[PDB]
Amino acid sequence: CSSDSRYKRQVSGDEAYLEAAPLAELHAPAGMILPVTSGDYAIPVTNGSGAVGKALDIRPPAQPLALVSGARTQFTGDTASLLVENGRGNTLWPQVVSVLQAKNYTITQRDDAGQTLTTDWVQWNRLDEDEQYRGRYQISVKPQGYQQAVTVKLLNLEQAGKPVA
Amino acid sequence: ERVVYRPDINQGNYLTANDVSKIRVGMTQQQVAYALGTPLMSDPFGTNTWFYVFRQQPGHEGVTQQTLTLTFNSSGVLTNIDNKPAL
Amino acid sequence: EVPDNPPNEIYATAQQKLQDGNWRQAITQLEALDNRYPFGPYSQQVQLDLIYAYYKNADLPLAQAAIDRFIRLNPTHPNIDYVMYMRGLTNMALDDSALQGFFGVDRSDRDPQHARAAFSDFSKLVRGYPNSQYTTDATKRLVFLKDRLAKYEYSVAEYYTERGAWVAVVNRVEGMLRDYPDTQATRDALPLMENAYRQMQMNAQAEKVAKIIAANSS
Amino acid sequence: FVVKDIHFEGLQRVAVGAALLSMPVRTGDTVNDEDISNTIRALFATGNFEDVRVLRDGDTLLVQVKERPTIASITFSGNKSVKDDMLKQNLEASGVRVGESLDRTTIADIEKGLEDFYYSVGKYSASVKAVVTPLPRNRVDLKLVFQEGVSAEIQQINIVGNHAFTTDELISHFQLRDEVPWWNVVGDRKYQKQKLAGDLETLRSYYLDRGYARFNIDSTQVSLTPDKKGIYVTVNITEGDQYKLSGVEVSGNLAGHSAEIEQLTKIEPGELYNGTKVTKMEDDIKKLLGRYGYAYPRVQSMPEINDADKTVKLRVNVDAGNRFYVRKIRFEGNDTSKDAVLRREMRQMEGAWLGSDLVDQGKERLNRLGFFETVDTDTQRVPGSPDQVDVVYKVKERNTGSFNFGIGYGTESGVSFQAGVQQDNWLGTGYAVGINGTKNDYQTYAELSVTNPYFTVDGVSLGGRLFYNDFQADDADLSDYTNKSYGTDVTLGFPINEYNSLRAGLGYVHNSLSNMQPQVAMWRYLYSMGEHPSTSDQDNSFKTDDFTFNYGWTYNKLDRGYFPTDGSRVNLTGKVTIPGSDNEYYKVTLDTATYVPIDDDHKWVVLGRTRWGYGDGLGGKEMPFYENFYAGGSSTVRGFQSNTIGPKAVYFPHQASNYDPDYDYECATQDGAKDLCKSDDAVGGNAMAVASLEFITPTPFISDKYANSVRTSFFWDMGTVWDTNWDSSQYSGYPDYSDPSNIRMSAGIALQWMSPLGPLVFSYAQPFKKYDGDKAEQFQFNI
Amino acid sequence: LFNSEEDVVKMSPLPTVENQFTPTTAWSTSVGSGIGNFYSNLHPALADNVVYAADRAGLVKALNADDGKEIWSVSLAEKDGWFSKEPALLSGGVTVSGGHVYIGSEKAQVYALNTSDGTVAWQTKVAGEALSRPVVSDGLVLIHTSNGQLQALNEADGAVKWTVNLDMPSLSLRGESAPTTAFGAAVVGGDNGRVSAVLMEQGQMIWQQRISQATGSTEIDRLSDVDTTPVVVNGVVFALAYNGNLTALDLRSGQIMWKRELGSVNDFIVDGNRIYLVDQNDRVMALTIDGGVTLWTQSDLLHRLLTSPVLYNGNLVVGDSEGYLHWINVEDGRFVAQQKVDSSGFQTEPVAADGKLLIQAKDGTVYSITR
Repeated sequence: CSSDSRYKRQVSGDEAYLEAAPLAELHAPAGMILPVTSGDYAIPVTNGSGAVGKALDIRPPAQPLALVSGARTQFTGDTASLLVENGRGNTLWPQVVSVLQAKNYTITQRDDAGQTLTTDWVQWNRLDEDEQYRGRYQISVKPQGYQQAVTVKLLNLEQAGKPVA
Repeated sequence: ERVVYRPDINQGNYLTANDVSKIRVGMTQQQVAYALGTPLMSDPFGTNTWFYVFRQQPGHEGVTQQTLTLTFNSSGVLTNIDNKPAL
Repeated sequence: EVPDNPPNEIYATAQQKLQDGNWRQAITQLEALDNRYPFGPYSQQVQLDLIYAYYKNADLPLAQAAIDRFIRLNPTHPNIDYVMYMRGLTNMALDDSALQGFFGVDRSDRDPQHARAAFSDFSKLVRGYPNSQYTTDATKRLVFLKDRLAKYEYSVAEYYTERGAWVAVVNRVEGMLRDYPDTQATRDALPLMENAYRQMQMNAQAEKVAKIIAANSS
Repeated sequence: FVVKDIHFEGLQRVAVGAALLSMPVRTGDTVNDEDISNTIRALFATGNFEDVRVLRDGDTLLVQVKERPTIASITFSGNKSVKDDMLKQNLEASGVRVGESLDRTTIADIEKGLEDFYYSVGKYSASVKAVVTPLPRNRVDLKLVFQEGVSAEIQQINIVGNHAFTTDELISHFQLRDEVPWWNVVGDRKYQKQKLAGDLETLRSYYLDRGYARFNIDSTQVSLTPDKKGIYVTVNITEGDQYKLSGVEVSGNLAGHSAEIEQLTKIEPGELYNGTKVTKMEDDIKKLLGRYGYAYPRVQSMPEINDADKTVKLRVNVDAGNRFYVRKIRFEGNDTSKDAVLRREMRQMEGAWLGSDLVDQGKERLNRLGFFETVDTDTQRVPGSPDQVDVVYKVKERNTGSFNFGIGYGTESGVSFQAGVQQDNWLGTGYAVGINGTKNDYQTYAELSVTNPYFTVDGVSLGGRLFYNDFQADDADLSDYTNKSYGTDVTLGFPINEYNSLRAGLGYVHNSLSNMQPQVAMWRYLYSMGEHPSTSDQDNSFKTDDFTFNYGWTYNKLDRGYFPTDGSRVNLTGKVTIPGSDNEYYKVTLDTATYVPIDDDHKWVVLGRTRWGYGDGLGGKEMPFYENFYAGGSSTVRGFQSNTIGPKAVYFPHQASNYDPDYDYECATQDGAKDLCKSDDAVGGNAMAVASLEFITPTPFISDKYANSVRTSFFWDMGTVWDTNWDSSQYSGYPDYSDPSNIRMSAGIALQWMSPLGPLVFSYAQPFKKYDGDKAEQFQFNI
Repeated sequence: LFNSEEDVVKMSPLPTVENQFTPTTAWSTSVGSGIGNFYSNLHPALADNVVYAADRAGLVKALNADDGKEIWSVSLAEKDGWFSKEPALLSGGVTVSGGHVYIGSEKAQVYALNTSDGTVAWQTKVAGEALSRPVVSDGLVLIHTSNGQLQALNEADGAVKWTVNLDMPSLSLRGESAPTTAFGAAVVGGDNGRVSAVLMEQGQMIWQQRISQATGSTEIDRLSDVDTTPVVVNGVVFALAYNGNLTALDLRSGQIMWKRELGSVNDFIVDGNRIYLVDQNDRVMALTIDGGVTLWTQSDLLHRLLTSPVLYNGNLVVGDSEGYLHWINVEDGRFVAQQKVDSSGFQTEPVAADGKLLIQAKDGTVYSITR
């Protein structure tokens, strides 16, 4: 709303929790054993994971829309889940072909023998984030019978030309 | 300094002479606890000693005091009733 | 005020308001969306969007509520790491956010109510999600927060030190120790305890502390 | 058959798989004709399917389901003062809300519930109607009509079984209202069984405290009169008879304080039994023991009633418990301010015996603090020990500080403005701040004022005030009374008692006057000063540097530190000059703030406010005319204009000011208005005696939630300012302000609004008692 | 403000005013309030040209039914107590038997006055005030109180013979549950929806039968003014449930012969095989006694605040709280005469007895009506 330039992917205020120094653990002398483990400070120590502070996205996590009826909407890993319960095991494949060209996607390879395809990078973005992107996807329709699973696999996230790893 | 008014400072956490007579060395922490419960202080890393000290300042006229501690051994058995008074 | 459109369209409209950055408007659509289509497949996402937008719009009580719902609506879910993180983040910010920091005026002397809540939140995150994408940051938060918590309690001990409540001083220092043996405030609290012991004619006990200080004399 | 597959029609709110699971006949599961029926009703049992038509193509099932969801909205119309949500809560209680299915066959039940709601409300003549509007897919808008016909009314309480008291006198003590005179509107005649319940107990206590140990209530039947409104009441009681308290048989763990308990139970044998006295005494003992450390002192009286003579031996069982529960304390809601500020206000301390009085005392102090809105706590016993209770002082913090200013006339004149803002516990640091000023083309003024109420532990209220009044009456620079006034004012507040505090410090005043006005008050002062100013000229200057001693004392046993309702404060403050000044004089004043709640719940409160003062010389000297007493416009006085109350300056036959715009600013001057032209310039007096009669009233429009920060008040205000050195023989053609009989008077209403910048009091007053030279204004607006 | 906020339902008014038998009043010797707006069972009685009239707060009148001449007057206002002249505040209707006039008060008192002058033959306190007019017969004063008690007193002094707990509802659901007699048994409804027969001779329950629903969880018509006083006809009892549901049952078994459990009928009389009644909606209807079969109905006075129906001079008579009197053709079924005798308003029972028609308004109280 009203802010001093930006604030789409960051935390408010400073990064005090990163800025602050490590703690000077106490080393009591022999025989002086105090019950200093009586608190609730169950803090595990490791290098996991992600970025920190502003570098750490506080983005509302991904989950796609019900683009198709009955879609199992949920992005996980690199895949946007959109599984569909129809009536025959060859309905999503032609639906996908229609959708691909409804979206005007450029296709690298077409598995017409099966029901899958490899696409190139298509540019997309949203001003609710401080960056712009491109996505390369592997589409896989999985004829389970009346239901066909729909795998929308982000083969590569490219930040408006910068292949994100 | 040369001041008459002073908010009194109190405290608590102490045993009366009656409470002292209620117990004796050899009694366990629980035997004591059965009517004297617990102090609001022990020995952070030593033993089972209980600290029942009374303090209270009377408007710039020094401070009153009865420091009583009860040293119990590792089995919770009272070994020493240190009924220290003021100073 | 929100027109009824397809839930995908309403959602997209909310995204457009998020594009604007007008969190208030985005939220308006998101809420309307779950109020028009509460059964939408991505109503969970709407709640995530709301958690985000509420944070962005300083509506931390509502971010908190959205999280509570997410938890109850999705006891197990791939995006909980976020939700848990945000719970802590929300509560953290809820605890400390006054503009007084601008003027160099500290808040560690305010009771870390939501900060303690956040402590728990983040500790759940880092334990339950040992290496999630939010865990490093959360871990750091747990460390610093502990120090803040200590500063508060330390300040409390200082109050009693000033007051002359030597018993309280010792117990407050001891409380810090029992919680954790590590903050600088803990190192500083340590001699406050000793002082109190001398003030209580517990010199021997004071000496015990002095020995600890000697071991920690660096 | 065996279902081949299922044509999942009629879903929307229900998922394909959810329907599959709901069905007895899921794909691959054998299908009997009875199972088709079972499936039909199983799908109906989901509560989301308006219709279910399970069929099949040979053996391939298909089900022509019609969905009955989804409640998209709910509309409330005609509900009047009833909160739609309340109505919705009952709707929700029946499982109906936005996102739920709409089972239309339950509408009648819903409607019943809504009419039952009205029934419980004290209404009943009301009827409701659900209206269903369809939305895309299946969705509905549940519009609800609330035909509120008319509420019930209390008509007449009939008490039978009584023998000694008037039915009506008992009614006069009841919450219920079976008659409300226009000349005695003490409520509305509306029936509530909750009021009844209270009244039954009121009744019980009515007799209880009159000796009726055997008083009881048999039963009651409220009259339901044919018209949904005639509320009459049948009360069946047993008076019992006035038994006399013949003694008390207190025992149990009396903690060795049985003597104090005996004192608490000093009753009279043959005294009419008084169960509220008993109640009181039980609690008195609890409090007694609370003082003695006993957080949990069970007390249980037992009226050993003797029906053979109608007396009673109040046995009392007591279990005092432990003495030392005070472990540690906490505070809550202190997130806007340093916790130590609150800690220092607790008399109760940690590692201690319970001093329940100290707890309350600390809360009183916190109540008087003024940086909080509400005071509360939480004596939470720590599990596992009778020596461990933690007390969390959960309070509601208050926004403090306040910016305000006056302005105009400017734009086409020399740019000007006023400054002035309080922080009052600046950012929770504990510092009281009130800094102000004003830059004008007449004068420029600065003032600093900051106090550290607890510079050290004891309450060293380190208060410093600085000021700089570049006042020149700048219509040129001088000639119209230049008077720069600047200096120092630093004092210390002292801890004297729980309610007592002193003030002491020093003042520094350096004034620089030049070409002062031809007037009696001014000149008279200067003649007291040994100066010899001209009655016809403004060619006199005057520089002075005074050193003074400031002091005072306050009493403070009054509720909230920002809007109290019960107690009183006294504010003694005065000064006396010291050697080194250019004039030996004094000025001593005192303010009083008394609150006497009219209503026992403090809804209405008597406010007494007065101000007193007097200043004069210490021997051949005199308090300066610019230090006089002034009243009107603001401060405490309203109805009359700003500082227009008090003695008025009399000008002398002026001829040369060293600047006098051709006819303008006449001060008894050359250009018109010649001779001793007395002015309307309320120069002020050397004596003060004012009073204010204000009465707190409640606002029936603002939700209590924050109406309790708002204060309206009725008032009758009056007072006087006068000059005891007003030599009426020299003022022979003028008023006589040596006489205290100069009391001005106004009356009306005060309107305190607690804005983001604190309480802003606006008011209306009718300045009735007006004197010559007074100015007035019925509508005044203050901070 | 609030006058416009209240959604008050309008009543049907009064179609076809008649005067086929041009109605009038024999006399309007009112006496004064009376009932006022205080809902009460107090209602007039009439016999041997003695108008047994009384106001609620005080006076007891004997008026001469040749004109409305005060034969005598006394008052049940108790000269002292907790205030001054502790007003009569009568709770039950006027019952007359032998040389006594019987009235129950709101002070739980039962008075018996000398019909020739008004002398308190006796007065005795009972267990609470009455919702019903006392039924005096066979040495007993049969009483139904607001606190659900059945009491029998000695009609000669008031000695309590017994007190029995009856069909008590959630609160004081207004309605007259007066015990009627038949073959030694007392028959009475109940304000909670049951009905019973109780040995009149000793207060010994014969049988009790639940008929319908009452207020509390099944909250009914708090507006409705029914009639839990049964009309025993031969071996079948015809009565309304507290909620106005009509039922016929075996006098000696409680078995339901038939019922119209379907709406809160307010008032009713059983004219052989024509049960005349005033519906919940104050609609006039005649029903058979072999099942409530509609013979005829009239909604002209729908929602008008009608009294009970009585028969007089061959017409169906009913008045209202508006002050209007109506005469309906006993068969089908419409106006024959109509007379607004006042505006004071009637609620008490019309007394088509002693060859007369005595009615009592709120303040205009006593009127003798004719045509």
